Amino acid sequence: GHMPSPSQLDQSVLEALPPDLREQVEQVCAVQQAESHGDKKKEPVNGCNTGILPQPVGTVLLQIPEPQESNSDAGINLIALPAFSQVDPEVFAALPAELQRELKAAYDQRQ
Amino acid sequence: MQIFVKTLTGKTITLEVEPSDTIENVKAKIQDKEGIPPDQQRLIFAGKQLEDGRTLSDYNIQKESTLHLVLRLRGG
Repeated sequence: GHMPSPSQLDQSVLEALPPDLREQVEQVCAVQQAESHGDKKKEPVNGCNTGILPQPVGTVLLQIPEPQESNSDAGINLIALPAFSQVDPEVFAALPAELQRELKAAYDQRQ
Repeated sequence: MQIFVKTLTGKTITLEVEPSDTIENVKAKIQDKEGIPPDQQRLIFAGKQLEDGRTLSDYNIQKESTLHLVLRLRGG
């Protein structure tokens, strides 16, 4: 109970090579091959991975627009006051409308 | 005596006081525990904000009693 490999199902199968092969022959990988040497390697992943660095499109079939904001560190220009990330809902229900309105000011002042 | 000061973040910061403790000095003890300047804290009890010049006794706050602490909700 077996079957032979295909030889015609698509152009890569007709050519009996993926385009990835001829591209790897044209350029083996990124410049990182010059580094992470260690006399031997189990896999090339501790190196240039015999390729180029992946992106999310190679993992999920979608697209993403260019970024329009930055997050170089999460603890600069922060709220630095009790706001939406940490104000407790039972305490907020107990807490008078006077500060509920002033606290909506503090939420608007977020970054 | 001690009182409980529930912060906006749901954390009870218990502190030791007298009924005659002024709100300014209570805010100063909050600064000692939470690190918020007293000029930049707001304090509520039973659905009203307090003022600095008053005391726990002015509000009939006694021992083992609960307050709210909020930052002033002003940048400085």
